This record gives sequence, structure tokens and C-alpha cells, in this order.
Amino acid sequence: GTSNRDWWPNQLDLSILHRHSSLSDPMGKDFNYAQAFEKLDLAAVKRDLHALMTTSQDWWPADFGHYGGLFIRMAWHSAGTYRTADGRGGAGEGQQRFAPLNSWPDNANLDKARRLLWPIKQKYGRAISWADLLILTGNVALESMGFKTFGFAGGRADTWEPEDVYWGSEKIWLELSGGPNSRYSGDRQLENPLAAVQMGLIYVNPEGPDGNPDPVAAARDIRDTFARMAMNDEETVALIAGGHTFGKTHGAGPASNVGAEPEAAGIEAQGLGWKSAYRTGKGADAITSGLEVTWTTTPTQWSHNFFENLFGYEWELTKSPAGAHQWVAKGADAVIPDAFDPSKKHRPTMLTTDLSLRFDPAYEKISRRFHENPEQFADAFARAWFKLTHRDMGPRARYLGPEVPAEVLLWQDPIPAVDHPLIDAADAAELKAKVLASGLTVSQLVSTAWAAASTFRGSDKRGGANGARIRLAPQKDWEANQPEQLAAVLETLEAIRTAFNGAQRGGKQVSLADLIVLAGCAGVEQAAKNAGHAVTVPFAPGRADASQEQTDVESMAVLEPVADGFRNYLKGKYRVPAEVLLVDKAQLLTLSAPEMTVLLGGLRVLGANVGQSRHGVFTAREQALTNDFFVNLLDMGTEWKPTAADADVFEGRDRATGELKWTGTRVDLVFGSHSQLRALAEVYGSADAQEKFVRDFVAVWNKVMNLDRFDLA
Amino acid sequence: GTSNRDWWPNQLDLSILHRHSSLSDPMGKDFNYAQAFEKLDLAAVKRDLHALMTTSQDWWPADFGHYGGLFIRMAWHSAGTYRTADGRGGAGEGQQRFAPLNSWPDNANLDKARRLLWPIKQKYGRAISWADLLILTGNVALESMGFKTFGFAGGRADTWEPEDVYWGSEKIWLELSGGPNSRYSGDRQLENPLAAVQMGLIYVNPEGPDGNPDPVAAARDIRDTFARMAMNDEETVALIAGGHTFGKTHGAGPASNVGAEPEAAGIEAQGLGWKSAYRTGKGADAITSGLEVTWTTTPTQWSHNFFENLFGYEWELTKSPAGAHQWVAKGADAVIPDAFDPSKKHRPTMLTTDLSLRFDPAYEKISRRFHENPEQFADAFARAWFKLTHRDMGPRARYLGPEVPAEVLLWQDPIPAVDHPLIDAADAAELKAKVLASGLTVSQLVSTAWAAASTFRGSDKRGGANGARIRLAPQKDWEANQPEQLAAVLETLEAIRTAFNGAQRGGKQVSLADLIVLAGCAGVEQAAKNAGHAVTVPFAPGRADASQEQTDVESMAVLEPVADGFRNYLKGKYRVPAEVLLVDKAQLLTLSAPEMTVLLGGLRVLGANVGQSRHGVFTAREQALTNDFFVNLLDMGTEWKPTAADADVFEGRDRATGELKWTGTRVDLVFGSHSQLRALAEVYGSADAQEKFVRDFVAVWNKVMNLDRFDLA
Ligand code: HEM
Ligand code: HEM
Ligand code: NA
Ligand code: NA
Repeated sequence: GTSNRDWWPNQLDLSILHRHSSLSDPMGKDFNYAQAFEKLDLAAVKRDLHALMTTSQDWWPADFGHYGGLFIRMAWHSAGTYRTADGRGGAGEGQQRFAPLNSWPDNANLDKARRLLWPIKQKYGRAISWADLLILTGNVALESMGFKTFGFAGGRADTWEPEDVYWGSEKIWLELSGGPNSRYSGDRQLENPLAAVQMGLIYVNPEGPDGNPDPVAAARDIRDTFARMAMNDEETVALIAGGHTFGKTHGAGPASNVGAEPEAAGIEAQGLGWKSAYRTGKGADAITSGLEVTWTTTPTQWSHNFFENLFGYEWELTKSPAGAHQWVAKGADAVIPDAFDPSKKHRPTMLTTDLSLRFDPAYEKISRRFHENPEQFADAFARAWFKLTHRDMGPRARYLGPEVPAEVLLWQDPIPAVDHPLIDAADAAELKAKVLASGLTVSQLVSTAWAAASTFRGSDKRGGANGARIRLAPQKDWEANQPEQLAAVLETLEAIRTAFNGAQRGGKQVSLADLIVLAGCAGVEQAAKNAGHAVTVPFAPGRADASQEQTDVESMAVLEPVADGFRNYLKGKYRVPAEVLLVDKAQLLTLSAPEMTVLLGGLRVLGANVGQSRHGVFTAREQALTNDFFVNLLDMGTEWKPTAADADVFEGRDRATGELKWTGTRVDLVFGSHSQLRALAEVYGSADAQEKFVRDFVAVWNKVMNLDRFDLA
Repeated sequence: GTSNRDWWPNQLDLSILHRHSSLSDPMGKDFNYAQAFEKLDLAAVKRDLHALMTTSQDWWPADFGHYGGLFIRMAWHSAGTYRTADGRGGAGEGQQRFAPLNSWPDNANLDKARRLLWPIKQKYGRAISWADLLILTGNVALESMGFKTFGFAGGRADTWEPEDVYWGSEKIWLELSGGPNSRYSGDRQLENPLAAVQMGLIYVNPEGPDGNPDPVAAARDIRDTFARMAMNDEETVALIAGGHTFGKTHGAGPASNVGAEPEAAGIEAQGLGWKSAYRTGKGADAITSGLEVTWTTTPTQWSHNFFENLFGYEWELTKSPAGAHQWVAKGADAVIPDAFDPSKKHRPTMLTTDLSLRFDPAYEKISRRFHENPEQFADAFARAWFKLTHRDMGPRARYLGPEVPAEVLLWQDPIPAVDHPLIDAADAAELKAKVLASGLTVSQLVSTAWAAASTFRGSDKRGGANGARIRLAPQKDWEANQPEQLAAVLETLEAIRTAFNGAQRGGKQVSLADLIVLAGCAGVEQAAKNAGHAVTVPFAPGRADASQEQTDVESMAVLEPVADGFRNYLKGKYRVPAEVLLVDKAQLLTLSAPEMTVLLGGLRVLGANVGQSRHGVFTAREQALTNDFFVNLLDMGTEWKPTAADADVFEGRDRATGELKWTGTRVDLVFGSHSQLRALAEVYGSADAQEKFVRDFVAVWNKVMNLDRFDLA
């Protein structure tokens, strides 16, 4: 059946802004997962998971009689899709059970692991999400095998359809680098926002780069991809050595034995995939990755035998039964148990990527230190496993249940607790008037509050106006934030704050985070007043001001809005058209297409553009909240042409006279070109729409202001 | 960006069930189009449309100084996508302004017609939908040119994204028959549900079949496509001759001059397309279809000149300036005006498809009669234009405004008005108890009410339980409805009805249509009671019984559910897999994926399957309303395999012993296979979900019982 995507494959795709609607959700509109989780008997779920670890099912017999290894890998791949660049991927939505992740080659036989969990998911129902359960099961695996975890937070609500993520452009699973859709260019530079070396892998190729079994080269890919998943060298070594203390790989016969991945398998497979014709197709005969490595002499118990083996032997390049490159310990005795036959034993083996931990010079120091101090290894692995499995959950306010660790970690972008009375509605009105009386403009007020609140991304729930991080490095120096203007606005607001706070009793005070948002609300109010409307913009206090020492500058860097269509901003030239980057930012902001549309049209006429650019400012009453963007954009009396100097800027001229009326970017003009966006523009550009436009703009403004307010959830 | 659709292009697409969500809608949740339309000053809109007809814009100058032809074609293409097979297409949702239809080749330069209407749409705003406006404009064009229309109804609400319609499988616009994705096989057999001869055409090729200019062969395509749009010979002849009384075609130079269609054009084109490098690109130089035909001596006035020209000359094959086949009158004088130059005149011309009206024997007789009796032509065209433009609007209760014709027409599937007091809640309770005391089973009651209500399709709003059409030909004879069993149930219900109606006073009576639905409700109550739940099923009286004479047997044929997954029914073997046909039926029923899921699971255990087939009846307490379907389907203790005898039936065996536990179809097993459906099945198959299942089932049951109840809108 030929589709619009087939006819016009480069047209902008708005369906990404309309996923996760109430139509696709089987739970009531009123369902609150946090409330269901809060009543879960978490102890009883853990006792069940513990029993399951050693209760082998004959359809997928447990290696060594213990599923622990399998379930650790399951949870690490659930979490391991995360990219710091956009915050997409990770464990937080349980997307491993949907396409395409459920069928990535790196996720082979994780369908079996998930199916093993059905009885427990069925028993506890809506009270534990598949997303929380994947992670919990990993924790319980570790605990069952003698490793004490750092803690666990529930709260990851289930989703009900595939997330829209750019995972790369390749058309062939696992394609080696350098093809027509290469994710690499230059000196092995991985394109943002990717965080894996090949389509369908979690991070790196366990044989080595593009299959070349060079541990030193593999180390470079490990470091690059893990950094792109927000992990540093110490965390990376801890995670890899920690994980590969347990279990085994599977490659007992040729890969050509393995049938279709789950999304391609026949209906009778009932959601399972990779059915194998090799011998029994399971257990002793299992084929998953193609590698056949078992790392320790006790694969079902925590130990320090991974680093003892790594450093205590020299290693030889060999091949698994499926032909994969892997390494075996030279001259070793048969000390590694067999997963099914008590009478056989094997020499220690390793992946190329495991050898990277010894042969990269910077990893070798860390590995040596962990080998000498197994307690340091254990502590680092515990902390890294928590970060890995929680890095996409957002603020600590979202963390549920009795196992939440009390320690506040830098990567959580922590916000201090509020310890004073909050401002009330009269206070808010007084503050808005003082803000407006200072001389700050509508344009300044809206721009500042937009800049502060629009760092939020729903992908990992990082960013937003909470914390007043706009006043700190690095946000205060981002070009999009206009650092000099920003500093002068912040200084005026801080004088207002000081004056207000010094007049109070009873310890009532207002944070700068709250005042930034409130001041933006006053700007929008005044803009509405300038257009003849009396409205109150809602405002909820309770944000707090975070310190520079609570703000990791390097991890903040990924929030810099190098494209922000809502401010008509592009930091450089990108191979993705600007309208696609608009819709990308809108999705991160959790906006629908109507919300995106109203919001952009308003922000243009309020003066929010970076550098005071006139592009898209289609009004003669700047700083009044009107629908002039849409009415002027849609006027057929104007003809548009790309400029000679820059094909991405357009001149709008009177058709009759040739007089220059406006200029606009691709971001501006897409609203009068794309057939779905133009239909939305037409609603807000009709003669009956000025009141609707004001009310919808206020609503969407308030939504943006509150994106990170999980304290009010 | 590689997508799930790229990796698994044959996987079932559920996003069609979650289209048109509140996310993509710019209007409030509470927006009611009918109430906005009821306040429109329709007379004022029509005055404005009159003024527009001769207000030529320089960017697309009006032929003969009047746009009426162009706007009649616009309206007739809006309506002309309609297929009686599925009810999809037509004018009723305004889809001509969205992809793909805004860019079909047959819709070339209709982007100009639509843009000419923007100022009016803008002036009246939400009070007139684009959908209503396109049709009203057609009407105004006719009336402006001297033709009295039969009427007009408003009420077509605008939609906000593209409708999911199978338009064919070809990958090339306008592909001639016999390609790798041919919509034709056999003796020129068009595949259902298609109603056009080439991808991107409204009905037929104006040059003749696959471009071959044989008017007799063209006539066969005309009859077949128009029948597939619910029009007979008399209506077809009237419409074609009626339309081609006005205006002209456009083919002033080679088609190679014409640029990208709208969805392909550059952003500066602002939603327009087909920009032409031929001379001025417009007006006298316009290129649309490539044909250059002007049919009458007064193209901007109603006349009888079409049939006078058709019959008064003999015709010679020639070519337009773009090289298209067309016809010119032998020996004729230059009598046809030029659209721009008062000093030129042209010989009469015709399309191949116009000549069909003379050279096909059956059309010839009709055309002669219209020629001889012009008042009959006028009246038949007025009626057929009304049908064309309202055929997809549904019941008369949806028709809004002061121009709605009082005459009731057969194709509106009319329902008599209620002229007595309705039953109340006490009466309902009495009737339900009587239904249960008669001996009729859960299975019979649910199957009957399902059969009656599930004829509804939202595409054209035909079908549903209103009218008690299930007791009439042809529904009472459909194999899916089980004629024998149906007759025995209807006879029992009719005795109950007679007894109840005979006891009443004051003219109160219950229709059979109501009693069928009420009896279904009682069956669901009983089924719930069998499972140990106390449930009252909502019911709304007010349906009436239609007569056989109000029920066109031929037009009812298209509602026959040749695939109905909700009863595990397939009438024959089809090239489309049965799970695709399930989701298709759900979409017609307006169901989301969670609704479809709960509904099917319930219907299986209540005994709704055609022929009492055991396929999918995964319970040992048939006729009790439980979630057994889901709990047993998801049981990993069962292994499924296709049977040797039939690859579309599956056996589910105990994995440990090999004992057969169940059988199922592809419709049954898709819920355990498709990753998104199985996530839904899991919610209803959980230990906490028996009450949720029962309540969600009742809600969806009631929804289906009320689909056609536009009398209570
Ligand atoms: C350079 C990074 C990594 C690479 C290339 C890698 C590669 C692999 C491969 C290829 C397998 C075999 C799959 C099979 O055939 O069954 C596997 C197994 C495993 N990995 Fe990793 N791994 C990496 C990091 C991690 C991390 C970070 C963890 C967890 C903290 C982890 C935990 C495990 C576990 C537990 C298994 C055993 C599965 C079982 O017993 O069934 N790995 N790894
Ligand atoms: C077999 C059926 C039909 C064929 C193949 C057909 C074909 C066409 C073609 C090829 C054009 C020229 C498009 C262009 O170059 O501008 C056209 C024009 C038009 N058709 Fe049809 N037509 C059909 C039926 C209809 C019907 C049912 C109506 C309306 C009741 C209609 C009304 C018109 C009008 C008014 C125009 C003139 C447009 C103008 O002046 O710009 N036609 N037709
Ligand atoms: Na994420
Ligand atoms: Na339709």
C-alpha cells in the first residue's frame, strides 16, 4: 500500500508529535502509576524474582541453573540505548519490548528473558511497570549472586507504542562503517546524536571495530560510545568488568542456524524470535551473539575473578564455533565450569573488548587498581549500575519506593529542598508589578524565561527552569542565551528579589528560579494587555536555586540548544533542515503540533528571537500578543523567494508592487508550506481566533514553564 | 532515518487506529462543529462566494472571467475519491487539502482553487469547515451560472491529518495497468476496494483506457468506476454531461513545463504546486491535465449545448498542444469562445470519455433522452450532484442548515421518524427479563446484536443497528449472520415485542431495532452474572424500524462483512492477511487498539463466533464474561504451530506433554505476536484485571451499539 512517506520521503513527519495519545493507552485517563507502585509489595516481588533465578524453564534452560547472567544483560541492554546528546533511549519507558529494540541483533534472546518474567508481571499487574520490572530483575539477579546494589527507584511508567528515535540511516542491520549511510566520517567521528558503532548494537562490536580484533582500537570505540552514554573511564571499566563477572555468551554452532528476529518471525512464534535449527536450539546449544566465552570460575556468584583472569593469563586469538573472533588463555587449565555438563571444564576466555580494559593505557591503570582493591571495584560497579539504570529517570522527585538511595549524586542535577514558606497569589501579583515597573521589556522577560525553561527534554527529564541554572556555568554563557543581555536581566531580577525578600516576615522568600518564571509570566501578561486582553498567566511557586557545585558543567553541555526554532536560532550549518530540528525540539518539549504552532507564532511577536532578528517577526505591534504571525504569513498578497546571499532566508514582497514586507527563515515559512502545519496556522490566522490564540498561547507557555515540576506531580 | 516500516514493511500498522487523536486537533475538546455551523450566516458566505466567482486574481487568472468551472471541478474532485466498498474517500472530511490528495495529478491546480477560498475561510473561521466550504463553493458556482441546485447540507467537520486509505500499491504516479503492482487482473478486473483506473486519478483516464482513445472501451471503465462510487448509468451520464456543460480543460503547452506537485515543491511556494515554465504559466498559458477542450459555446452559463454538440457533429481524433489525445468536430465552424482573447474562437472539442456517452449503447439511450428532454437532464443532474456531494455524510440527522432538501432519498438509507413515546428504564428492565426468560442464550443474544450494530462504518457513516435492517434483505441472508439462527432469534424477539406492545397505553411501543440492541445488552448482563459480576449495561432507546422499500438491496451489499475478525469469520481466501482485515474493520468501527483488543477477547468467550467455531474460544466457561481469552492466550505453557491441512489455523499444545489445548486463527494469535497488541493483551490478562476487563468491555459494547445514533448527537 503506497504511503505519503513513500511518495515524499523527505517531507517533515509530524506524527512524532502525536504519539502516546489517550487512544493507544489501555489504562484509564485517570491511571496514576506512581500511586499504584507506592502500594506494590516490593518485597514480595523481589522474593518471586529470587525464586525465578533458579527455576529453569525447559523452553530456555538456565545456564549453570541460574538466570542471573541473562537478566543482568537484559537490564544493561534496557538501559544501554541511552544517548546523552538527546536523552533518548534508556530504560525509562520499557521500550525494549517494542520495535525496533525488541529485534536488534544485540538484543537476541532477551525476548526469552522477558517472557520468563511474564508470570510475575501477570501476578502484580499494573502495580509494577514492565520498565521498572526489567531493572528490578537485574538488581535481584545481582543480589541473588552476592552483590549488594546501591539502591533502586520505581516510577518508570509503561508506554504503549514505539518511541520515535533516530538510530541511524543504514538500511542493513549491523552494516560496517564507510557505506552509503555511514555513521562515521573524518577520523572515526561518530555522527551525533548516535552512541553506537553499528545499527542494532548497544555500544561497540565485541569482536573489535568493524570486526577487527584489536583491543587497543576497540578501546577507542568503548570510550567514545560510553562517553556518549554519560559514562567516564572509571565507570566504563567498572560496568564492563562488573557485568562480565557473571554468566556467559552463546555461540555453540554456526550463525546460519538462527532464524528471524521477533518482528519478522511467524505469528506462531508468539512474539519470540531467533529460533535456532542447531541441535536443541537452546541451553547447551544456544546461539545468541555467536561468541562462546565464559569469563569466571563462578559465573553465578560475585567475585574478583574477572580481573584475576584478565591479568593472570596471556591471551590468544581464536574463533568460536560460529566463527567469531575471541580470545583464550594460553596454557591454562580447564577451570571454567560448563553451563550444563558437570563433568566438563574449559579454559578462561575473553572478548576483544574485555582485553581493552588491560591494553588501553588509561583503562589498565583503573583495572589494576580495581584488581588490587576489589572493594573499590565493587563500590564503583554498584554506583555505576545505579547511574546506568536511572540516568534517564529525571529529578529525584520522580524516584519511588523504599530502596531509593539517600545519597544525592551530581548527575541527578540536584535541586535543594525548599525550607521556607512560598509566595502566595498576592505576592505573585506584587512581584509581577515590580518586575514590570523595573523597565525590563516584554521581549526581555519572555526571552529570559523561555531560555530558562526550554532546556527541558522529556527524553530523560533533564533541564528546565527549576534550579535557576541559567545564572550558572555553562548556561549563562551559551550564545543562544545572549550572555550580556542575560547578565543584565538577571541582575535586575536579583535586585527585585533582594528587595522583596528583605521585606518579608516568617521566613517567606522567593527563589531566583521562581522569579525568572514569574517575570516571564508578567511579560506574557503585559503582552496580552498590550493587545487588549485581560488574562492571568498561571504560576506555581516552589522551584529552588541550585549551586554551581551542584551543577556538572560537562554534563550540562549536552543541553545547549544549538537549534532552537522557537527563537529562530541555528548555531551553525547542519545537514538536517531547520524545520526538522524544530519538530525535534518540539518533541523533546513534549509539544503537539498545535502547541508548537501557537507557541512559535506567539514567541515571534513577543520578541523572543535571538539577536533581535526580524526574521519571522510578521507584525507591526511587536510585544503585543496577537495572531499577526499567522495572519501575515498566510496572506497571498505576499510572494516569497530565497535570497541570493542565503537560500535559507526568504524575502516576502508585495506581489503587486515588489515592496519588501518581511523576511523569514525555513522555520518561519514551513508553517505556510507543510500542508498539516498550514492547516493549523489557518485556525489561528482566522478572523475569529484572536481570543483563542491568546488563551492557547498562555496554556502552552504555562506547560513549558512547568515541564520539570515533578515536585507537583 | 531508518524506521520500523523500513525494517518490517509487512508488519501490521496500528497507528491507523490512533489517528485523529486530541493531540493533533487544534480545536478545544469541547468544540462542536454542528453548533458553530448552526450560527453561521450562510447567506453571507454565499454572497461572498458569488462575488469571488468573477474576482480574478493575477496569480491565477479566471478563464472567461469566471472561476465557476474551476470550482465545480474542485467540488467534484473533493467528492470523487469516494469508494462504496469501504466508504473511504469523498468530500466529508476535507481531505483534498492534505497529502496525498492535495498532490494527486488529477488534482493539479486545485491548490489554486483552494487558495482563492482562503479569504472567505479566514473571514468565517471555525463556523464553516473547509470540507463544507469546498462543496458550498461548487454549489455557488452552479447557481451563479444559472443552474438551480437541489440543496445543500452543512456538517462535514474538518479533520487535521491525512486519512489512512489504501489507494493502490503502485510506486509510480499514473502507472498504466499490468505493472508489478497492477490494480487490474483478468478481464479488466479492478481490485476492491479501489475505484479508479490509475494511481492519482479520480475515476478514469480522459484519453481512454491506459491512454488508448477508444470511447467504447472508456465507457466500460466509466461504468465500473462510477458504480464503485455508488452511481448508476443515469446518474453517471447526468454528472458527466452536467459538469462538462461548464468551463474548460488546460493543455496550452508541453507537460514537461510543469514542476513539482505541492508536497514536493520548495518551501517558498507556500503550499502551491505545479509551477509552469510555459510562457506566463497561467491563464491563457495554463497547463493542468494536458488536454485542451472547451465543450460549449457558453462555458460560464448553464445550457443544453453539451448534448447538442455531442450529437450534432461527427468527431475526429486529434492532439492537444501537450500531445494528449482528444477530439474535434469535423467541418465545424469556430463557435466556442476563447477563455482570454475576445477575437478568437474555436471548433467544438470533446474528450474520449465524453464520446463514451454517445458510443456506448446504454449511455447513448440516456444521452438521447436527455438531449430530447432537457428538463429531465436538469433534474437528474441536480439530484446526482446532490448525491455525489452528500453520499458520504450519513444519516439525514447529520444534515445541517436551511438548505437541506425535504425529499428523502433511497441512498440516504432513511429511517422513519419516531412518532410514539419511547420505553423508559422500567420498560427496559421488563423487556430484558422477558428476553432472558424466553430461553435465548448469551451466545444468541450477543451474536445478534453484534451482527446488527457492526455494519456501521465511520468512513461514510452507513450501517449500524438503527433501522433493524438485519431483519430485511440482504442482511438477513448474509452467511456471516447465520440466516437460520438469526430467523429463530428474530422470531422470538418479535413475539416478545408483540406481547409488550399489545399491553401498552398512550401509543408507547418498542421498535424491533431497539429490542435487538436491548436483548444484546441483556445477554451481556447475563454473561457478567455468569462470571459473578453485577453489571448493568447502558441502553438508549429511539431507533426505528425501516422498511424493505427504504433499504436498497444493492447498495447494502457493500456492507457485507466478508472479513469479521470479531466473529472469527472469513468468507473466502484473500491476498490481505486476516489480521490486516481485523484492524481494517476496527478502524471502520472507530475503535482504538485497546478497544479492539477488549472487544475481541470478550466476544470470543461469549460465543460470538460464526458457526460456533472453537477457534480462539480459550475458556472452559463459555458464555461467562471473563478475561480467559487473554490469560490462556499468553500462557507460555502452550506452544503454537500451524496445521498441515491449513497454514491459517494453529494448534496450541502443552509444551511438556504435547496434548492439544486449543486452536486459533491468525486473528486470534496476532494478539500474542504483534508487540503492541500483546502489550495490550498483557494488561487484560493480568491477575488484577478481571473487573477492568468487564467494565472496559461493557464500555466498548455500548459504544458499538450507539455508533449510528446521530439522533442523540
Ligand atoms: C564494551 C561493552 C560491552 C560489550 C561489547 C559486551 C558484549 C557482550 C556480548 C557480545 C555478550 C554475549 C551475548 C550472548 O551471546 O548471550 C554479553 C554478555 C553479557 N554481558 Fe556484556 N558487553 C559489554 C558491556 C556489558 C555491561 C556494561 C554489562 C553490565 C553491567 C554487561 C553484562 C553482561 C552479562 C551479564 C552477560 C551475560 C549474559 C548471559 O549470561 O546470558 N556487559 N556481553
Ligand atoms: C468520466 C468522468 C470525467 C472525466 C474523465 C473528466 C475529465 C476532466 C478533465 C481531464 C478535465 C480537465 C482538467 C484540466 O485540464 O483543467 C476536466 C474538467 C472539468 N470537469 Fe471533468 N471529468 C469527468 C467527470 C466530471 C464530473 C462528474 C463533473 C461534475 C459534475 C466534472 C466537471 C468538470 C468541470 C467543471 C471541469 C472544468 C474545469 C475548469 O473550467 O477549470 N467532470 N474534466
Ligand atoms: Na530516554
Ligand atoms: Na468517506
